[PDB]
Amino acid sequence: LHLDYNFNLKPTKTLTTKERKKSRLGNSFHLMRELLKMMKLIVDTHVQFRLGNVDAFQLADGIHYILNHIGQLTGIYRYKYKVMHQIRACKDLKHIIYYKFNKNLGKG
Amino acid sequence: SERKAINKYYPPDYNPLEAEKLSRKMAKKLKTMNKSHASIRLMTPFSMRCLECNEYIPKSRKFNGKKELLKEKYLDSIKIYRLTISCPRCANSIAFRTDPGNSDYVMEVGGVRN
Amino acid sequence: SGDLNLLKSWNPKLMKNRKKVWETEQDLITEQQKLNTRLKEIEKER
Amino acid sequence: PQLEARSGAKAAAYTPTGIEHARLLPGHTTLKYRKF
Amino acid sequence: MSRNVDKANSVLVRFQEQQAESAGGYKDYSRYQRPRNVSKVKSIKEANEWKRQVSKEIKQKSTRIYDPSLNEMQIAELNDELNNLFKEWKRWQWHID
RNA sequence: GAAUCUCUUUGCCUUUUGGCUUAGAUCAAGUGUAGUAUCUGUUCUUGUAACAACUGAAAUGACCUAGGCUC
RNA sequence: GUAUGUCUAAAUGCUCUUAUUUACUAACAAAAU
RNA sequence: UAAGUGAUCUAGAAAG
Ligand SMILES: [Mg+2]
Repeated sequence: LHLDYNFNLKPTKTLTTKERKKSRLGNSFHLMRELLKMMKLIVDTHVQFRLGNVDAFQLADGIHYILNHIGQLTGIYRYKYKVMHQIRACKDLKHIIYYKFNKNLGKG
Repeated sequence: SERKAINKYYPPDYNPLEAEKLSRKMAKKLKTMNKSHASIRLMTPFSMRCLECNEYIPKSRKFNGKKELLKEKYLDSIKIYRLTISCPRCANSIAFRTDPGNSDYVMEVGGVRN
Repeated sequence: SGDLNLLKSWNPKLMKNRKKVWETEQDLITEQQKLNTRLKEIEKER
Repeated sequence: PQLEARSGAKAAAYTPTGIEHARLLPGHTTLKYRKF
Repeated sequence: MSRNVDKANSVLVRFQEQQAESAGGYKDYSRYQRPRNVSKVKSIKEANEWKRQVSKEIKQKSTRIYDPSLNEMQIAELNDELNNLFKEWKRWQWHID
């Protein structure tokens, strides 16, 4: 089971059944991995910003996207499905915030 | 790590075509894949007697057989197979063929149907 | 479950295989008929 | 067969594991009492 | 690719094996069939490995042929197989080095 | 009377059994359903003469303390 | 839910074939108008 | 002479 540096774990070969049995990590480890991935994503965005790659505004937007899209961006919810509540809350915030923020200004 | 795994990890340099070619090159050398009598799990439809030790293996009894392709097909473009079995008691190689003209099987120097 | 063989390709009693066989026969049979008639005609001529 | 009934249970003491069981977690530290 | 063999000979695994062979020199002489005609093997290590494999095979053959149903024909057949294996082993002990 | 051995009967003996569940379920089925995996052959691989030079290699063993000559 | 167990001394490149699969797994589930 | 305002559940992963 090889770890990407983005924390998305997945298998090298197709595992024989014994191997699979041995190597089913559970709800702890996966959760941890997810958390790490999230961290990387926020940290990655800041790194990008620091590097000339992306504007401050862009960085901010990226961060916002990450925080709202945790749900899509990376499976935490899979492993612990009360993160679903958090996701929902984030979505709600986005809905509220976006409507406040894009009043006279248009969709984008 | 989980049977429904979407994407298997590949190295950062994995020219898929090239990889395939390489595999092919190392398939003639390979032990398994370059052989006949590839394994299979099957229940026995015929319900027959093992000719050596007379062990009455009944219908639907499960075995780890060997399926092999018979080169001489039925008619033209519909294959037929030899399906090896062992008797439980004595280790005599029973087998049978699947001639699809009658929608049924044929015994092949293993046992007799009854 | 019961009869395993029913979930195998090689099993001829599987319906798909049977269908395939029928198709093969049907095509081949048709061809034979086409040729058979011709043969008959030839014989008649002779 | 080995599908088998039984004769007796057990109770043998080893070195403790030091595992953080969920139920074992603290809860109701305060014991109540009677009036007298 | 049920029953493990398929998995083993799945393309990815093969590729991995090839890579290993290329870099570091991990071969599995179990995995490939031993060649028929010796003297198409200039390296010594490879030859040694082959010899080892054949020895192992011979041992395996030996282990099974003393089974209790001695009158069965499989055992008899193996006796010839055993002989063949022995011959192969002998051949592998060629005198080039 | 005492020692022992052989047979029969009674007692003692596996005059027969180490779980539970919907008797565990079923003696039926164009199955459906989910998953997991890649293949066919055909081929590439100058002579003759004269002059200058050497007459001989390899194996292991016989001597001396890996090395040195002889057979 | 893709079972399992024993067993182990320390030729080179080449290309051509595809509108497919000798494909394998059945632990899973089983009805009519 | 007076209709027609608003109430909006959800939400996937493993093993079996
Ligand atoms: Mg279970």
